Amino acid sequence: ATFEIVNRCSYTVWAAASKGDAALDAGGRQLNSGESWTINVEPGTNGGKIWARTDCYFDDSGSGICKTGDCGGLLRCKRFGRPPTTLAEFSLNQYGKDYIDISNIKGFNVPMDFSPTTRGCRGVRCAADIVGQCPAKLKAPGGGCNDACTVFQTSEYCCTTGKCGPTEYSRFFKRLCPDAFSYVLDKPTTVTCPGSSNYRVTFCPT
Repeated sequence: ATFEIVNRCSYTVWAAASKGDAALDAGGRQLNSGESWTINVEPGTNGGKIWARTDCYFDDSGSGICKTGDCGGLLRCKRFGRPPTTLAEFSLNQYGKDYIDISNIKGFNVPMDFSPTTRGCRGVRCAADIVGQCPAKLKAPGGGCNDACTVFQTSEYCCTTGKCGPTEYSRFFKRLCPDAFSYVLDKPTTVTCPGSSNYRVTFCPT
């Protein structure tokens, strides 16, 4: 499947794509304002994520630091990024279907649209100003709005026992972005697309 990743933000982002134990494609790249990066993702990929990282510094070996979404100090991510990170999540070719969603379970850093570029399903978006509205205790100094699990490390926020409910903090994410997952057991906002669809992830879509 092909994913086009577009930075419509006014600032540079460093896109990342990983399935947790491996890069997808090159695994990350700098995207200046307006730049588009097309990647290929192996059919059958399960548990892929795309995200943006902000305020990164990398040397010539691709080693450095980002203020949001840092994946162990690498330009080319192999692992998932440190919250807060708005996440585009997908599982491809799962019994003939693709499943996509946007999640705020690991917080929010950059607004995002995640849309098929082929026919037969609709996209999802979280484009509200979550950072500006972020509750004080969730605000990350680096930029971004952390989820409550990351900040407080309770069973309730992290849904560790597999039983948990919505919280004041999850409801904030949900009020601003109803189409994104706000906590682990949120009612699914997963969209089902045809197997082998193609997609575009747009940072700062509006």
